[PDB]
Amino acid sequence: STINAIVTDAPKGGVKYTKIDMPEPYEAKLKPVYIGICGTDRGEVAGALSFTYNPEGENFLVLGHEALLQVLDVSDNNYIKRGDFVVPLVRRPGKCVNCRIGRQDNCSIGDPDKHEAGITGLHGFMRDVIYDDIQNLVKVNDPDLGKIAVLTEPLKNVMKAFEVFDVVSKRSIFQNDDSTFIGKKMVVIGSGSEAFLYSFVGKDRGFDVTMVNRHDETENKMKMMDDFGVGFSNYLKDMPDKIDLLVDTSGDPSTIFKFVKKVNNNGVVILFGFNGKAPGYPVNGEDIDYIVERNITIAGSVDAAKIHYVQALDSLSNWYHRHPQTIKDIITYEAKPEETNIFFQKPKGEIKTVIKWP
Amino acid sequence: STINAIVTDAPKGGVKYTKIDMPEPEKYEAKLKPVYIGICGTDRGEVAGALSFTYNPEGENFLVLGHEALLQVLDVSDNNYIKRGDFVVPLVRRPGKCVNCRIGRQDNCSIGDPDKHEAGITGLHGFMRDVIYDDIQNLVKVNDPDLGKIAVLTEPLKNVMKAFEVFDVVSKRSIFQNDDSTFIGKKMVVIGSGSEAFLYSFVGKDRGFDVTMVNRHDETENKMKMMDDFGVGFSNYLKDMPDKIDLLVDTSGDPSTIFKFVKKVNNNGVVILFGFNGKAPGYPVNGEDIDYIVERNITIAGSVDAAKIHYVQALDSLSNWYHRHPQTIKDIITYEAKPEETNIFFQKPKGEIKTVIKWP
Amino acid sequence: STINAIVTDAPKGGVKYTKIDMPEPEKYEAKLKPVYIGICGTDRGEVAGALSFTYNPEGENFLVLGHEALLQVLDVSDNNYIKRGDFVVPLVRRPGKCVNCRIGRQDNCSIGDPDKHEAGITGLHGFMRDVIYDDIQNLVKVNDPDLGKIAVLTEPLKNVMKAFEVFDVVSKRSIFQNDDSTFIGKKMVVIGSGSEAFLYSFVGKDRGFDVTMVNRHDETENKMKMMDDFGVGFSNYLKDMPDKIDLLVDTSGDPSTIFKFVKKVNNNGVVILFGFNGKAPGYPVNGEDIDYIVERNITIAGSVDAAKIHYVQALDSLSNWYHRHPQTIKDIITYEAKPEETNIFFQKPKGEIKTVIKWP
Amino acid sequence: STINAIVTDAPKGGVKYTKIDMPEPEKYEAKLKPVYIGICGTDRGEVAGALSFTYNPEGENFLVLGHEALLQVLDVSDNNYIKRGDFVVPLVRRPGKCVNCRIGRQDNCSIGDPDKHEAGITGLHGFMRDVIYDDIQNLVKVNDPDLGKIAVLTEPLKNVMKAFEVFDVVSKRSIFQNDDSTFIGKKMVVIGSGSEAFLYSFVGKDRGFDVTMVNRHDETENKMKMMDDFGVGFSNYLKDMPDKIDLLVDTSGDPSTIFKFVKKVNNNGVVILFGFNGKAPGYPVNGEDIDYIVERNITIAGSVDAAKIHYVQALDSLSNWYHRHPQTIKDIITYEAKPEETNIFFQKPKGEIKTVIKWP
Ligand SMILES: NC(=O)c1ccc[n+]([C@@H]2O[C@H](COP(=O)([O-])OP(=O)(O)OC[C@H]3O[C@@H](n4cnc5c(N)ncnc54)[C@H](OP(=O)(O)O)[C@@H]3O)[C@@H](O)[C@H]2O)c1
Ligand SMILES: NC(=O)c1ccc[n+]([C@@H]2O[C@H](COP(=O)([O-])OP(=O)(O)OC[C@H]3O[C@@H](n4cnc5c(N)ncnc54)[C@H](OP(=O)(O)O)[C@@H]3O)[C@@H](O)[C@H]2O)c1
Ligand SMILES: NC(=O)c1ccc[n+]([C@@H]2O[C@H](COP(=O)([O-])OP(=O)(O)OC[C@H]3O[C@@H](n4cnc5c(N)ncnc54)[C@H](OP(=O)(O)O)[C@@H]3O)[C@@H](O)[C@H]2O)c1
Ligand SMILES: NC(=O)c1ccc[n+]([C@@H]2O[C@H](COP(=O)([O-])OP(=O)(O)OC[C@H]3O[C@@H](n4cnc5c(N)ncnc54)[C@H](OP(=O)(O)O)[C@@H]3O)[C@@H](O)[C@H]2O)c1
Ligand SMILES: [Zn+2]
Ligand SMILES: [Zn+2]
Ligand SMILES: [Zn+2]
Ligand SMILES: [Zn+2]
Repeated sequence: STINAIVTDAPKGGVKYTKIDMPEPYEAKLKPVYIGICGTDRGEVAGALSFTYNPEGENFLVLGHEALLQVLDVSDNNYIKRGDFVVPLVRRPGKCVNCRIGRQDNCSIGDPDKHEAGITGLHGFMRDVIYDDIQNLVKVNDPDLGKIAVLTEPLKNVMKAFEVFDVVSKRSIFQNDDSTFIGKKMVVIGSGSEAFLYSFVGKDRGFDVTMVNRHDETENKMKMMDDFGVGFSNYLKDMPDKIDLLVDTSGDPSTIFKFVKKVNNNGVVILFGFNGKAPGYPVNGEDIDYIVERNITIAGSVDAAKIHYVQALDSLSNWYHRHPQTIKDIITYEAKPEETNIFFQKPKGEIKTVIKWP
Repeated sequence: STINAIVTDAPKGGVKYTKIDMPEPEKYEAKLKPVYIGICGTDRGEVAGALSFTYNPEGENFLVLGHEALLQVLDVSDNNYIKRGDFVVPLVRRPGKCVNCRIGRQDNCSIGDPDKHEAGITGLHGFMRDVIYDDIQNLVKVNDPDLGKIAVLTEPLKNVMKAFEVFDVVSKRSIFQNDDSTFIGKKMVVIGSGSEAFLYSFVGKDRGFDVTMVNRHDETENKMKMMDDFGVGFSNYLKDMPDKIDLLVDTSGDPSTIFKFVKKVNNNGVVILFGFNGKAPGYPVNGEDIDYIVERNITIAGSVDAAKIHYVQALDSLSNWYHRHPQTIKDIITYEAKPEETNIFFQKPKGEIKTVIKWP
Repeated sequence: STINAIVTDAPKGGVKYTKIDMPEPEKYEAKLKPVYIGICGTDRGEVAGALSFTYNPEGENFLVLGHEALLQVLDVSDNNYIKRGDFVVPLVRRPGKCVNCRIGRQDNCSIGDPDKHEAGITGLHGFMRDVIYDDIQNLVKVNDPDLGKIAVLTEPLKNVMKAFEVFDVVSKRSIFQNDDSTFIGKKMVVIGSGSEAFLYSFVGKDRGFDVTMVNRHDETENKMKMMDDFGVGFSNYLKDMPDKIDLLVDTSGDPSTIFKFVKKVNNNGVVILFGFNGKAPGYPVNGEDIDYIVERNITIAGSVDAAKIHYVQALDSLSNWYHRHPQTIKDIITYEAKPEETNIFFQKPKGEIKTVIKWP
Repeated sequence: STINAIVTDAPKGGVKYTKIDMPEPEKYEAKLKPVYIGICGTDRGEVAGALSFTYNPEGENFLVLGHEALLQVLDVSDNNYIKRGDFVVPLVRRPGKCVNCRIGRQDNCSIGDPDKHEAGITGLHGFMRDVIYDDIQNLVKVNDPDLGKIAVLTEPLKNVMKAFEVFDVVSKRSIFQNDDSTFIGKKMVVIGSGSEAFLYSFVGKDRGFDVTMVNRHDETENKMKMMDDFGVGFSNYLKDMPDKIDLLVDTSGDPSTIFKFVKKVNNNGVVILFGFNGKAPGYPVNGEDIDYIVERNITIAGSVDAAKIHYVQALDSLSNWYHRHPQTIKDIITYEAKPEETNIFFQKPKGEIKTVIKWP
């Protein structure tokens, strides 16, 4: 069958909205409503990522992994039906001990055990028709969420990261002697989509949060943060210290390690940003000593499990029913598929750009 | 009252064996003398003026050295745990008031200095002196009569036990084990081949890991045969770099070496930073090294000191080891100095693994 | 100062809405009044003289009732957290000195009474009185101005939050989730249809469970609309006994009902014991009942009270629930009685879920 | 081909030492013979026909008995772990397909029969036969050569090691330790005085508990002496019941003894249900018993079987125990039988702790 789709030739690069031949084999058939894009989609189009590739036999890869889909047809089951809106899983499991319990996000082997829709050998979701198995679909249960549900994928990564935070913070009593997180200080390096999502969950877990960047911020972003009780600071003018939770979305060694030197005893550092091109920063013996004497834990986190998608939907609902303006304002452009230039340049004031599908 | 003691002037430096005046409380829970006291690089750095965070106890102009002690009880008030003549290992770190210190987890102090303090290091006299008074709660009883001087290894080993606790905690972030539930075939690499590295390596094997110590030069045949007695491999890494590492521990304190081995860590791997050296040269960590850590769900954890429970675990291990491999355990202690030989704080004996002081 | 307060004579019984002398205490940080106060079986059990463990404060001959409180700050010394006028829920359980109380986890007190004490229950005055003195630490600020009277539900919800904490701890003994990592179709059964049941059921739902409340009789259609509204089922187990349970929470305190539901619990099931009734008759647990528990690796966990942090989460859940289902959450508070109406303590408003007192 | 075996007709019962055909399957990784095989209450139950969940392997009329085994490798495919002549302990429980089985945690099978199977008990042949074929992954290598026959205690001891893992998981709900981080003075009581109670106590002591076994009659001086060597106490609870219990382990399966000891358990106390007996009579549990559990945040966890890692842990402890107290470990083995003495399944030669079969 012939259908419309946004494809790349991974890892060589390029993007075209075009026609392709997708035949059927499956438990469910779906179509897109919205599909977000992130740095990775752009990295794929730029040919900056060596780990991506087309599915076996084929010479293109359908882009798109941040999806909100609609069930057109479905097998016989007690969980979803025609008309239901769903978020598909990006990462699908291999055979390892972690994959086989639904924690492909903690895949013990890496590629080629696990695979990612739109990224590694699995067609993405920017195409008219999509076949899948029921278990790779997560039901949206809040009817008022609508398009905001497209933020699930970016948000699940945050929920897994926070899982990892909950795990490693058990090495000591991380809380105050009154049992709470009151006055505990979170700092998020960066002020884009992911940082925004980190900051909001942080707020829900009870931290005082403060996003940060190497420049002032738009009045758009500034107001959003205030709406969620989230501070901001240009670190070139006012450097925070005494940090209990450091989360990095920059990927820049120089910036990560300068903030690490502000981390409190028993502080946790979450590394989350890719930046393969970031310049090297010289980590010295004094830096190591600082980490050791303070029992600091630095943890890299990638992707997440199905359960985290569920958690993410629930949080989007709650935040939507309390600050709907600010949540809507996360999405900063909605785009036609033909508008393939969004993969090459960042619109003005972008936070999250999405593609509205016809 | 007047006693002999080995002292310094922290943080300035220097060392001397000498007479000093110390209080002689009539009221105390326990009164002890030292039998053996270990030295480590912190002692040597104290004495060389290399450590700036060390200080003398309030209103005093010396600091008695020594935090690795094996002591004997001279006298003690009625209690259910220890009595005159028993051997004990004293806690180094003493609790402040924070949430962690109040539960006996000062090793995880939330403030740092000056909430917690360490014997012979920060604001509290150490154990190289004729007489020592303490509370019972701060003493760990050696329950193995056969251990003798081996028990002086309790302090450097408890650091290892806490570090492995850190490992147990953080490795709960995914299934670390094989699909048969075990650690069989999991690979531990320990940067360094000194006494801390030996102790890490041995606990590693007890935990079921395949273990290899590594250094930037070949090792003595004695060390080699020690490693070989315990099933521990060695590798001069300039001739063959270990790869595919599940648990990596560093005792060097050296960035270049740390980050070089990080790049060989598997998915879900754990890196423990334990060593430190403030003089260590910088190493450029780039975006590529960050990504590597991220995409692998790697955890990098600093670990310092340990809790009293780790002292008990340490003693149990030293005893298990000694009753299996008595010789190689004895060979950890490579020199028994007298307190007059204060040059051991300056010059390392030849073939040093662990040097100790046999107190008069 | 003379003030209005409803009091009792712990443990013996009875209640008056009367004046009492409430002096200004020697040291305190905040002065407060009540806005609303919830009531539960325990208050009704104190009035009936049905609790041997309660007692009046030291020296005094009366106990102010009321532990389920919403309060307003009349005055408070300057701090970063609360201002005059703010609304707060006060902690019921106050810390002693054990290793758990000193960290803010007096809910897990290691000693029991007299280490911890509970406002309105165990040597401490409850909140049904015109003026209240307290420290800031023991107050939980409402940060959602929309919540209003719903915030008086924080106390009963707090207990449920702790219990889900206990479930998250003990359920780590094995993989409780499906092989997709979720709880989809895991079955929670709650014994009971009272206020605590509903609160368990709603949290159950936020955790991903399929939830069914149960009882030995049908339920009023106000209850069935609330249930249906949150997606919670109901079943009368005399006509339809649920089977195959993954999480069983009892709010009844009735042995025989407990142990008959335990026999429907699956491998790796968790049983939370929460409700209590000292009057309930004995069910004869036999060799098989135990065998059933053992072979399935079931965990039966008793849970009492909660920590401050759980008050904070309780308040956050109510906020979420209120902005999603404002009417069903409002529908929980079935009566706003007056201090004067000291009959509530004795009789139950017809089809009560939660009875509150609007304080003048 | 023809081999000797001891067999039952599960679940009917009976026992016989006889000849069976054992074909050499097409492909296998390992061929083994038994050296020693232990017997437990389960074997006696099987033979007695008292266990209705037991069954022969599909389309066979008999079931080879025996799950506590120590075997030697006759032949194995080349691999890096074991080789011919190596001694091993084979896994009793073999995995099915559920989320726990597939990660090597069949001991926590989410389904039970017939997902998981158990050698000698459920549809898989046991170890009392001349020849046994297995896969490597299912064998746990004995690394200490001095152990000898003592290594046959692995299987009963791995049950204990998993139950201590359950304890470690559940006791995270609060601070279970003293405020010095230790288990000093924490009280362990173990109901029963048989093989399992002894191994529970020894582990108990290694974890730092004060341990007391209890039974409802005095014990032979063989047993008492052994307790004494490991610093474990005993009490006939008819005469004297321990109180103030922090960890309670039951090996009786008897409700009345269980619940009577539950009412001695401290706040944050843990109870392990492990013993089972379907013939044990009912004992009334009332509202006030439930209430006692609730108010103390007690946890009651049933535990069955263990994972492969727990077999490896068991072997490590048996070594540690053997090099400290060789004579006393040997004494746990109280009778060595020849295969023709099938009497041991019906009558337990008195003074019994562990009866074993030496395979000729
Ligand atoms: N680990 C995972 O599972 C996973 C999954 C998806 C994406 N990611 C990564 O997560 C990162 C963040 O996602 P995103 O969608 O938020 O990306 P984004 O929208 O491009 O935002 C990146 C943020 O980092 C800021 N930044 C760059 N250099 C900085 C510095 N020196 N100091 C402070 N801030 C700095 C950027 O600011 P300006 O734009 O204002 O310069 C921007 O705010 C991306 O790098 C992506 O690689 C990770
Ligand atoms: N966190 C804590 O609780 C704690 C407590 C005490 C001490 N420490 C630290 O732990 C470290 C080790 O303790 P230790 O007593 O075992 O001291 P040590 O014997 O001096 O150990 C240092 C080891 O590291 C080796 N090394 C140095 N640079 C290296 C490199 N680039 N590559 C590989 N190996 C290298 C040394 O070899 P050579 O001798 O051949 O150069 C030596 O084997 C010290 O740094 C100390 O500062 C930490
Ligand atoms: N652990 C703690 O920290 C804590 C704190 C506060 C309260 N509690 C206990 O929590 C329990 C519930 O609190 P609550 O405020 O919800 O009181 P509640 O409204 O009385 O709830 C009790 C529920 O149990 C039902 N029930 C009684 N007997 C039953 C049986 N045999 N089978 C099935 N269901 C039965 C009742 O139904 P009917 O009304 O139809 O009889 C009622 O729905 C009380 O026992 C209280 O003592 C515990
Ligand atoms: N994974 C599991 O959950 C698992 C695995 C294997 C075995 N088991 C069970 O674990 C138990 C122990 O194993 P074992 O091999 O040690 O069996 P065992 O030697 O028969 O031990 C049972 C002990 O309980 C004592 N006893 C019986 N009734 C008692 C009572 N009312 N009060 C106090 N003590 C009482 C017995 O005393 P006398 O012998 O002097 O009567 C004996 O010491 C058995 O019940 C068996 O069913 C469980
Ligand atoms: Zn995998
Ligand atoms: Zn502290
Ligand atoms: Zn307490
Ligand atoms: Zn299974």
